[PDB]
Amino acid sequence: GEYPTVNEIPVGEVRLYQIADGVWSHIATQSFDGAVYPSNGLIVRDGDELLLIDTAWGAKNTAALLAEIEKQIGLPVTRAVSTHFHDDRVGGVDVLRAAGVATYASPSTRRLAEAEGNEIPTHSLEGLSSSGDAVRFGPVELFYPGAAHSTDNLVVYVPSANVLYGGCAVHELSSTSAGNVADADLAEWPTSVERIQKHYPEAEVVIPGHGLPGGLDLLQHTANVVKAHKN
Ligand SMILES: C[C@H](Oc1ccc(CN)cc1)c1cccc2c(-c3ccc(CS(C)(=O)=O)c(F)c3)c(C(=O)O)[nH]c12
Ligand SMILES: [Zn+2]
Ligand SMILES: [Zn+2]
Repeated sequence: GEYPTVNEIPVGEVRLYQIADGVWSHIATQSFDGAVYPSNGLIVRDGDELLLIDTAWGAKNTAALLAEIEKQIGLPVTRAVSTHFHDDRVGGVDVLRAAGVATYASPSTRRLAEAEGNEIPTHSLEGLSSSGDAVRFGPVELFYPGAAHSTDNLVVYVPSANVLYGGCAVHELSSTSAGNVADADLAEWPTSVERIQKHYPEAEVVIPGHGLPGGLDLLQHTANVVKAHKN
């Protein structure tokens, strides 16, 4: 019942965590440049179907995610959104697409994924190209806060439950560093976080791209660690 960590997640298996009624996170682990990392995604019930947010970081992890969803929830995943272009968000899109899931991302994410050699979601999400933009997608709202962890990062809000999924633009409270910042805009990131804070002041659960969910404090903490990283 505690939030899963790598010490309970061998690379290749996936765990789900119930966040609220009809909202789960998914947690998987992956190795990258010789270190092991956890990463989160989201599952949101969409009537008798499910909307998936982000892959489980890899083809085999994403196959394991689909099997875990079938075991624990038993409703079909019909659509998936990837919230930026890195492999913890799109790696596994080919698995999803061969399992009949329609895969979506912003045009910016699709272009960056293609240029990087990462898997490419099929469908483009328009209406998200300017910071502050929001669109509805099934039971969620997608929001583009501006450049942060990456120039294309999206956040996801579940209005029925006041769940804010920040993705990799939001870090967990225990973080001491701003993660992998190679594609980040450290100067713009606090402004983008401020936009999230202004847009979703009633969020009750905030889920980072990696690590433990918490409350709204994750947003200010993220701004703090980014500003200190920059400096
Ligand atoms: C999936 C991502 O791939 C790449 C990212 C950039 C590039 C540049 N061409 C190439 C590959 C990736 C690969 C490996 C690690 C990461 C991390 C990361 C790193 C450290 C922490 C602990 S912390 C906040 O306390 O420092 C953390 F939570 C997350 C993140 C993220 O920050 O989103 N992305 C990661
Ligand atoms: Zn990333
Ligand atoms: Zn990440």
